[PDB]
Amino acid sequence: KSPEALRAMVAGTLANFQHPTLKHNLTTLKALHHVAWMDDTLHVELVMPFVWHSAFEELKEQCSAELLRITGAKAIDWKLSHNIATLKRVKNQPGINGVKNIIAVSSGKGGVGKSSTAVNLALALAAEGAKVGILDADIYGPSIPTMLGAENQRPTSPDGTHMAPIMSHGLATNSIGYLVWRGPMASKALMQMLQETLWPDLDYLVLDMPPGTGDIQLTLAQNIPVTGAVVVTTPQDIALIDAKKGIVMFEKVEVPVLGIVENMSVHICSNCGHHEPIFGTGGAEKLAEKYHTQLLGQMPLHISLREDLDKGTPTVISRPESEFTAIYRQLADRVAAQLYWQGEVI
Amino acid sequence: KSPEALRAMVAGTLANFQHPTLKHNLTTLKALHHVAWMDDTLHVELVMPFVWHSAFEELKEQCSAELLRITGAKAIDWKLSHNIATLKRVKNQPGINGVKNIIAVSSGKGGVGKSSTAVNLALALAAEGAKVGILDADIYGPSIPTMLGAENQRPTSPDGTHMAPIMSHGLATNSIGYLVWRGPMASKALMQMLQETLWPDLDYLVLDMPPGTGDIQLTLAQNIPVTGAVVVTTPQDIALIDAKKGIVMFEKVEVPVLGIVENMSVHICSNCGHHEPIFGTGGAEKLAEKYHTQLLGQMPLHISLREDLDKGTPTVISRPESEFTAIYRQLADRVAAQLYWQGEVI
Ligand SMILES: [Mg+2]
Ligand SMILES: [Mg+2]
Repeated sequence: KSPEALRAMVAGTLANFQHPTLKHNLTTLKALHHVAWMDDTLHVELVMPFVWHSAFEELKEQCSAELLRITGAKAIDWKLSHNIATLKRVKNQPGINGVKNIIAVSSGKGGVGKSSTAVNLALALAAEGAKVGILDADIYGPSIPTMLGAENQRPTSPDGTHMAPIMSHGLATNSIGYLVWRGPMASKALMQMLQETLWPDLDYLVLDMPPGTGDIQLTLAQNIPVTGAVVVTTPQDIALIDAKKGIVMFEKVEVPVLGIVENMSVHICSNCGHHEPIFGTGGAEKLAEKYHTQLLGQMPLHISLREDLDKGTPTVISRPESEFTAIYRQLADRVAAQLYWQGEVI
Repeated sequence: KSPEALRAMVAGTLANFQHPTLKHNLTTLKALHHVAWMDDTLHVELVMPFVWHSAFEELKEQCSAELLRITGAKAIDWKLSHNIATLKRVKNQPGINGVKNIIAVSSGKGGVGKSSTAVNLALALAAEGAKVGILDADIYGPSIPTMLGAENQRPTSPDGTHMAPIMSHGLATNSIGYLVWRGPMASKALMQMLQETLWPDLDYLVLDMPPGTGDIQLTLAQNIPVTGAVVVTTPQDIALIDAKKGIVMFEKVEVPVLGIVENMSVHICSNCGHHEPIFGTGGAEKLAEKYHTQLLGQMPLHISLREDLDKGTPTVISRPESEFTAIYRQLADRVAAQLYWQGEVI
């Protein structure tokens, strides 16, 4: 078991593992950090530039069979780390202090679950192994502090000018609702809240944007160093048209569109367990390839998800072992990988 | 059986019939047109100032028992007529030529089924016994001609300047989509389409408005002789907030708000038959009394209703004997009665 021959065997095995989060195989990512041989057990330490906790489990169950087969180990001791990479933005627009990446979440009008996707994406990204925050920028409907229960709280001012973020459910949070308003005036107060908030070491910062593609939304996509955008829609035709507009809006500002999330794809009868595409099917998939982007994931419509939206504890935290949390965790892996595969590391 | 004693007995019986469409009993409406006695059968002819076909059936089954009891008739020969009354509008804003009343249908943003309610209200109003048309004014999403199949058709110009309406499913129809656009320019072309269209003897004219409460929507509620408005919402909180805005918008223009229609109140599993309030419950009822107006009706969310919206034949025509059509027919009676009980006849 030569340590250089061990690395060659391990890297030669990980090079075949395929996954929706892997545009190219793992050897592309230089992730193979360490390969050792202690007490007849083969140690493999992997350091990914984006979150990969759930996908890392699939790698273990698929490759350990052959990894034990070519090596001579009683077992394999895996280990997953994360050094989240800061991706370069267009025009080198100065990024936010303490914020590596900014994943924007936008939609067209309400009723699509944009804000529901924002809180759970942020919690899933943190659950997948990153330092995550979330800025509620939805001026029309500041609903993030309510979804987290931090509605009755207010941020403190350590620097007098700067604001200390509310650490809700482990996320560094702040909201425009803590200050309540249309036109360029709303964009200014929303902007400086991003600068004046003392974000910690946020590898990711989910930005719940105001819905629509007006001048105030476009002003946000211009002056905010958005690393990537995630458009949210329902299989309804009226929502897909708005998603078509949002993708166009972000493209015309050179902000990378990570993909589309199809909320309320099907409804799950709480008694029958039957899945009913009450709003259509495949409409989001059609828009994904029509604009050369991915369909990052789908999310059903279920009564338990709406109930979690009223109790002030999002589903990723309330039901950490549910299918819905497992879907949100997959979305985080799918999103953070797409944020990486599109750009270049700094 | 003195004919004056017959009328007293009939009017004294109809004076007790109670119904959600009757703010005051039938004797208020002077509707008792004729009471006769031919071949031992009692004839009763009723002429209502608003549509009442479905409610007229309830009057027959409830009152014929006692009507035969106080009279001496082998049976009762009912007869329902309609002389739809033109209600006076605020500031005496000159009404549209050939259009007695204008029932506006508005909402906040899309996904609430505003346009689905508009076509079926118009068809139900006609099914309930009136001459009805419908003008698609939704500039953002002209979806009425598609819902009727008259999408590929275009109006003809009899007077060169004036337009002949497309007689789709017996309705006098016209759409802004036949011309395709924001700002005061959109309000002008939309306005003159209402004047230049040669509406026949439209007792009612459903106006499918653009969603929202912006300046262009408010300009429409000002310059159009709207006799009444019907706000559409879903039990979602985001839609109810928009309904709260629309009611306020119409009130500040002295346009009577007829009430609220709660679309997608519950979802009906096509297998379980189970009703699931996926978007909440009672939110629309709360807004109704908070603004001193009626809850004109509720409408479930079912796959067959969405399918009727793609096949180009609305549910009132496609499934004339379904529960959903029976609900739309009740809504017409509820709406047209509310349009009457609020104002004064010309
Ligand atoms: Mg919101
Ligand atoms: Mg429409």
